[PDB]
Amino acid sequence: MLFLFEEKPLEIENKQLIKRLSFHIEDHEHLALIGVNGIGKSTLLHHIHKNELIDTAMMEQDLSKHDDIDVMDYVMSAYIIIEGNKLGLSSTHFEQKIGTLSGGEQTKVSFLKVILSDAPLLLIDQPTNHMDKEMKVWLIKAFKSEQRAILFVSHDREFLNETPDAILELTKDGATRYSGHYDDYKNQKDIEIETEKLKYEKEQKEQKAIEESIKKYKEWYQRAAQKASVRSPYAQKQLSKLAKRFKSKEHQLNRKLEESKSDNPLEENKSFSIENNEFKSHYLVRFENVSFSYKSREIFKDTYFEIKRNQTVIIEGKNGSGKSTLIQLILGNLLPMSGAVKKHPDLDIGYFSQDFQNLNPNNSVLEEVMDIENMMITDARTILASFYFDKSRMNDKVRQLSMGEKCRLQFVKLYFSNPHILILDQPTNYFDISMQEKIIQLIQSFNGAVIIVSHDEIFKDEIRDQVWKIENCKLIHENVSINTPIDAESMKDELKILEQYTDERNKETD
Amino acid sequence: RVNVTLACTECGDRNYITTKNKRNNPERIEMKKYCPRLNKYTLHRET
Amino acid sequence: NIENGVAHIRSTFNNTIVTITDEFGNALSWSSAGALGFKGSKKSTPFAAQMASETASKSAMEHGLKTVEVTVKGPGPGRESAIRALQSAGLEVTAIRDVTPVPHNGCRPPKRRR
RNA sequence: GCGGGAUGGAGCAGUUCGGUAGCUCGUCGGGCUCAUAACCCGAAGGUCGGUGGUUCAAAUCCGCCUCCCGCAA
RNA sequence: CUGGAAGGUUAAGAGGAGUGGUUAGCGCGAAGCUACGAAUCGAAGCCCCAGUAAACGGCGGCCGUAACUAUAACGGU
RNA sequence: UGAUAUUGAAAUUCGUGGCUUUCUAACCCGCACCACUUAUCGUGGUGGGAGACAGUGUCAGGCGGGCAGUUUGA
Ligand SMILES: Nc1ncnc2c1ncn2[C@@H]1O[C@H](COP(=O)(O)OP(=O)(O)OP(=O)(O)O)[C@@H](O)[C@H]1O
Ligand SMILES: Nc1ncnc2c1ncn2[C@@H]1O[C@H](COP(=O)(O)OP(=O)(O)OP(=O)(O)O)[C@@H](O)[C@H]1O
Ligand SMILES: [Mg+2]
Ligand SMILES: [Mg+2]
Repeated sequence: MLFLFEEKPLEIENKQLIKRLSFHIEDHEHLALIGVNGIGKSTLLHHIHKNELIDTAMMEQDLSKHDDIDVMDYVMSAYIIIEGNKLGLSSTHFEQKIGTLSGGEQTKVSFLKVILSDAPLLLIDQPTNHMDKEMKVWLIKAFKSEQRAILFVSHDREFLNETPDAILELTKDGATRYSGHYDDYKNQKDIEIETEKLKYEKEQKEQKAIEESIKKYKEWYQRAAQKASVRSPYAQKQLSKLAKRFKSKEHQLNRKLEESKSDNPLEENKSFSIENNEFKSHYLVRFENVSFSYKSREIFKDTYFEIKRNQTVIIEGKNGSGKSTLIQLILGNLLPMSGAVKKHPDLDIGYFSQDFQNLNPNNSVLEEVMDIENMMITDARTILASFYFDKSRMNDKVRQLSMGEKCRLQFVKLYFSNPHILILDQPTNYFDISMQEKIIQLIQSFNGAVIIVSHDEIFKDEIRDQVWKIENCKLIHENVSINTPIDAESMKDELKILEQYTDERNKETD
Repeated sequence: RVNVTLACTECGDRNYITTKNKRNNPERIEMKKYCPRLNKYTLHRET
Repeated sequence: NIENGVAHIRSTFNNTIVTITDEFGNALSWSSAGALGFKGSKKSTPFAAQMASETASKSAMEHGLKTVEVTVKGPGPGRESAIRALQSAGLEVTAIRDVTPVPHNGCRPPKRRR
């Protein structure tokens, strides 16, 4: 028993999020904490760090407040120095700022500071945030190495299938502990959803049959009440006896309703859409021996790049290759070389950024979407709902929203920006398990061109049309069949199999 | 629209009981009122 | 470990199957056209019976069997290519047999298709 | 008089707690055929019965009205 | 009603990290005695799955269509 | 339907505790033979069968119009 959370209401700030929240965390146990976006998985982690007992680690998931602190003294925020030989992370260097790193190079300078902290319980956020397919196959081997207790937030159902020992599912009812991996949690959450709809389908069919018996007694009654003499005590008495028939099956109906009440409420299969402008030309953007450099780092030497009308491009590489800086050259970065990034003079662009430099902090939700040119208030508030902004989140500063929200807020600005191309940079990274499908259909039901930068394999596996790549300092293509030829010696090998005919088999008994 | 308790900030705790709308005042309310243990006007935070 | 098994080729008009045993019918390893993920009308053909007959042997090659004496069963388009897949992958056939079931007039057979 | 209705031409979801007008069939114009049906391609057609109210926002909620339906006048 | 390898949820009992009381000592708190008390373990049943009507029980609407009219063998939903 | 008492023995097994086996001395037989004995009761002896189960006490959970006591406005 490493830690008990005695039943108390959870709340980050003035607002209250949950009441009656309790759970325990053993020793030497890695415990996943999954839940919907905006429910409080990160506020609960702040609580145990600040207001709770035993010292902890608290690897955050934004690092935005501290963006000018020199790295190598952010790592030493707690305190000859065992860091050079701790480059298993492959962290670049410790002389930059910390708001100047890659998006996924600072999710392993905060994982470095968390492992070297020497505390009993490690409070970790997302940690597969922004990471590659190789740096994400490395810490799967790292979490299975330390005898400390971890309590992390993942919502990544490939990482969640090997690491955890139990799962803690926040609901706004409290935490419901499960055992096993994500697939053991998922099986039991399915059996639990059948019973509520079989139980709901069985109360509707029990209460409609009592309404129809009741309604039949009343057709008999008003037909009999006009035929009965008011001066007959026998015919009246049969009339009051018939009323008892329906008056007592109205009391059976009223004890089913005021006693048997549930709903199947999470049933709305709506979906989003965006409409392009039908470019009508061949090339969208182009590079002409472009080069770039970050004061010592030579990112791109002279390279070529092209995107034509109605294409889908998938850029690849690793952490630090230059994906999010190539997307910057397309809008504006003013190359140091000549380069001359050749762009069409009539382009609309829909930008989804890794860091939320699109969104204006210190700006309410309602008054940020309304910053566009000729947006009205009805069509703005009405599209703001259907993205799950429940008409009361209108007066919230963007600076104090969730991470899942405000990744959903720059999708509600894409709808009002009818583009020619969508430039999406890690679009399914901060989204929970249920919202990663509602925006994979959106990207596929867009009839324009898109440039996708993404690290999850099961999203960029069925949409692979064109795949560039950054190997040394230059982009490559998928029309480079220099890697693996098919080695056409089949000419020598599909000549033995040519002679087993369909009639040669008919003969030649064995 | 809730019920709120105004507790003294130095003389220690509850003196007054009021109401508030938590959509218009989501924070904790602040008002100077008479603490009768200090015999003096002080500041009262909502509990 | 083991030496001298027998290969049990089993080809039908959909799907061949090769299973290698010891000489006591002990099932060293099996494999077959549809396991490699061949869909119908490819599942059936002589190429796939020579994949399948060598994803087997090479995965019981590895028990040091090297001499097999095959027994064959079925009609099959892809029977015989599965015995140049075998003897290809280093196994040294001994001598073969066509053990197919033949009633000495037993039970009655299904209708025939129109 | 009481019950249930009205959502492109037909038949129907969606209303039950307001937030991007939907499904099958048919209609129209091309193709295929010696010709027709079937099949393939492309489009049209929506006051959510009428008329007012509530709301940042109404097919959804609130009154009034004319139709259709079933019992019973 | 019958039959289900497992998985979930559940009793008594087992277990005893912790929180209170008192006070030899020096507002802190050793033993002892005391008021309690969590994690884990723990069966039927129930959830869930298949079968059974000479078991209990149940056995539909609207629309268009034929060389008189009317009906509709035929069609849509 | 569980825990626990009556209630024991040896081993294998995986974690001093449990699981499962096997053994028999306890307990059980409306079971054969022999005495009491004129006896289809009972008690005692002897073989067999089963056996730490079952039956029995205490505590616990499910089911429970089979059966009770009642309520079912002005
Ligand atoms: N300073 C603040 N004042 C008031 N409310 C706040 C403040 N900061 C955050 N919140 C609120 O607290 C909630 C916390 O959501 P939280 O960020 O914990 O969700 P999450 O589990 O991180 O989801 P995701 O990881 O998908 O973003 C948000 O709804 C947000 O509105
Ligand atoms: N302002 C800057 N000054 C100096 N160097 C920078 C600056 N911004 C980025 N870099 C360097 O450029 C490299 C690539 O940054 P970039 O934003 O392309 O990362 P990325 O490829 O988007 O990473 P990820 O794919 O994980 O998001 C990094 O190694 C970083 O050190
Ligand atoms: Mg968060
Ligand atoms: Mg980046």
